[PDB]
Amino acid sequence: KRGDTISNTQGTMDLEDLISKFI
Amino acid sequence: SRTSELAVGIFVIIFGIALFFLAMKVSGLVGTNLSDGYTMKAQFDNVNGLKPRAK
Amino acid sequence: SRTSELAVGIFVIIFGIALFFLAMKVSGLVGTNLSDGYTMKAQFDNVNGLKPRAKVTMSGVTIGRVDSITLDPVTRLATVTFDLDGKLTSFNAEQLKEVQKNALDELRYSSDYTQATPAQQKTMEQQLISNMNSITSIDEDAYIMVATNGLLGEKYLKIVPGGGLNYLKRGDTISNTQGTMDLEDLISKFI
Amino acid sequence: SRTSELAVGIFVIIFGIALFFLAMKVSGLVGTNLSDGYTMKAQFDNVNGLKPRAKVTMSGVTIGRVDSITLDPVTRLATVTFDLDGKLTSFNAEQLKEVQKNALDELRYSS
Amino acid sequence: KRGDTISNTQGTMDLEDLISKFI
Amino acid sequence: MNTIAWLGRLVIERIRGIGVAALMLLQIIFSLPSAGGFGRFVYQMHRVGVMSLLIITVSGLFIGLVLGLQGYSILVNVGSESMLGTMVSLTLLRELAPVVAALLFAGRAGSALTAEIGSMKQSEQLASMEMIGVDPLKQIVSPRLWAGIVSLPMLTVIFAAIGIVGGKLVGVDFLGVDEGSFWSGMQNNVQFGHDVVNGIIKSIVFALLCTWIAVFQGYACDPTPEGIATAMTRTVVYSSLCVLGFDFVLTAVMFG
Amino acid sequence: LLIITVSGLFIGLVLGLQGYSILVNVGSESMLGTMVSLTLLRELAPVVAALLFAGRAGSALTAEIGSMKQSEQLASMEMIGVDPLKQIVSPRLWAGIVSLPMLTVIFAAIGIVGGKLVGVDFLGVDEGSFWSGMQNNVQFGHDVVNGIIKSIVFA
Repeated sequence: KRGDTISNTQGTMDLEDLISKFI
Repeated sequence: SRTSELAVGIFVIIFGIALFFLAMKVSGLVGTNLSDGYTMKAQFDNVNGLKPRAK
Repeated sequence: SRTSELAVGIFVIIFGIALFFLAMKVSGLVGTNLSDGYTMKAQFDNVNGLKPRAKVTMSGVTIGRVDSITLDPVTRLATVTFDLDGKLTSFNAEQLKEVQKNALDELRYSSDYTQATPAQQKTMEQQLISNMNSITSIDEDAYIMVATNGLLGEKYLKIVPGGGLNYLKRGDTISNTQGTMDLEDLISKFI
Repeated sequence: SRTSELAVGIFVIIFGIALFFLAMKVSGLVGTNLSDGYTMKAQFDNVNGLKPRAKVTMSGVTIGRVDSITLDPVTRLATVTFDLDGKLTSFNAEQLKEVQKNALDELRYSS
Repeated sequence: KRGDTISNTQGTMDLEDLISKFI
Repeated sequence: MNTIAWLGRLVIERIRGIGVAALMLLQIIFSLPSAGGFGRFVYQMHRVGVMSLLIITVSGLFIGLVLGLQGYSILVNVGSESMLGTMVSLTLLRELAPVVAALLFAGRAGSALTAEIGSMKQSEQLASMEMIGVDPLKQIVSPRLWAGIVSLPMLTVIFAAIGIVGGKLVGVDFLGVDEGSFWSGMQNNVQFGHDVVNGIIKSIVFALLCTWIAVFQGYACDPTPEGIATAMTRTVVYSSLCVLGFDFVLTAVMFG
Repeated sequence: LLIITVSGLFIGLVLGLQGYSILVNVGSESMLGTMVSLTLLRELAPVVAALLFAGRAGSALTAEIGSMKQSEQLASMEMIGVDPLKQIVSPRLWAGIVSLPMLTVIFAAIGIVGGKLVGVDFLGVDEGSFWSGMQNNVQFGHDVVNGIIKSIVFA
């Protein structure tokens, strides 16, 4: 509805977690 | 030359106004207005460098 | 003769704007530099970063523009409106004679010509008269996709032929599309 | 009079130098041209982002350019027209006979 | 010879193709 | 209504004149000049060009020192200090050396063609010339106009040559940039027949509209030494409106 | 006033037109708003504003006083008794000081708003990344204020 809060989301990954996942 | 003068004014004035209008419009307010703009929400954990008035 | 200077003073100042709009042809903002262009459309699912006045290529030859990008929320797909320059994506007297004899021999071969109506004299002219009315170049399973222009370029529609057997007129819709590629899901699905 | 014959003659001195600067130290047409250069052609699939007057190389040496990039709707391809060099691509007569009987060594190659 | 056509050609490869290079 | 009709009449009269200046312009060039014309023609080069030379070197030296100073410091952060030589060349050559060369030329010699002819109007040194009998359209106009056409492409090349050589002085002598990547950055991207030649064809029609206005607006002006300055701006105003108004058609016909 | 708007509209239309097309190839169309602002504000709006002002009014202060020298307009004024250094110089000089920083701001305002017109209306650039490119990189007290202190001694 025009006014809701979309519940299911996901945040963004920064490049720093990309570094740690890389190794 | 009533005719002459009047005619001259006409064109001149029209142009000027129109121009200024469009110009002031292409900046800041003036025109900038959506249609049927409602509002939703969401809640994240890490926005990370998101800005106001993004896309 | 006081009005003569006045008359030339009009004759120059209306001529100067006329050449000023003559430069507005080839500049490319207003107007199109397209000799008998024709519109076609396609439907995507991801048109990320695809501006109007984009590029449309065949293998590297720019043969079109992009005019408008529209949505329709009842099906949540994108719909692209574009025109192609055709005197070089459209055939002529040599190729129209070439393609008409091509598909009637290849597609309408003994698998297709000897499985048909009783009189094989009217339908043989039907395959050729269905092709003269503004056929373009693009086969039945040619696909259109969105490239990325090198490594850090800007997005543009790439038309790739699939060889195929039947072509499509000026007004159709390409039925094999795919959206852009994105580094968001790919690094997640690689790591 | 006498100063005027000097002070505009010295002006055409400087303008000639500053044209020589642009021609022979900046732009490409500073002599870029090989001897008897012949042309060939080839066909491609992706000529994406390739301007005319590009470079052509064999081992990283600038042996020629690309002249014209046309499409052909007869077969849905792109056919590149380009001119190579004639000296760096053709063998000299000494290099010709060096490989000609070596091609006869290749021809009479045992079997 | 001069004026011939070189065979065995392959065109350029870009970001929209390097995905097809790996997977 | 009143002021409006007034302005209307104004515009009409102005347009009428303009046209005139066209009728003057054919009458100068469509006649063969006599002996003694080349001698004043050299002195006009002595007057217009050679005197204008000392200015455009300094403003030529300046703009290259600035344009290669600031874009690089943002450009160095990714991978590119070798494209420094391209961006300095291709914006001076196809964009600024037509435009900014004239606005310094309309400044100096775009005035001194008017006030030298606003000279001969106030003390009737125009009218005495006709009365003795010459025609100043042959005498004091045509050697002035023919120097104005010639001397501007003779300067705007001179301008951009020090314009590029200026930016070399900040790069290799202070920013430590590689010399080979500097020049061969230009050599690959700056063709001759499409940039430097078409930087001249911009500078000719930037020279004609700048110098023909500055001759006419000093000739047909009333000798009042107040309005000799209002006539002075209409040189500069109508030059700068048209030297900028005809870049945008000339950029579009060359490329785009 | 009527001059510097047109040359103000021009230079922004050019500077955001050509650098981007080389800059778009790596990753940056969002730094378009920074490079237009920081070269107009700290570099050109001091310099190119004066060379149009020295053109128009840098002449009409001389020839209006080269007026009163040829017909002894000047000399009659002293002879009747005023002093033109108080009369015809000081109201001329005090307008010349004031009116140039009153223009070079006006110049660069249309200078930036000009480059917006090529970007969002023809190149399709994002509006939010355009302005917030500027707001992070262009401080007020170090650029726009120090673009004025250049324009006073240039006036």
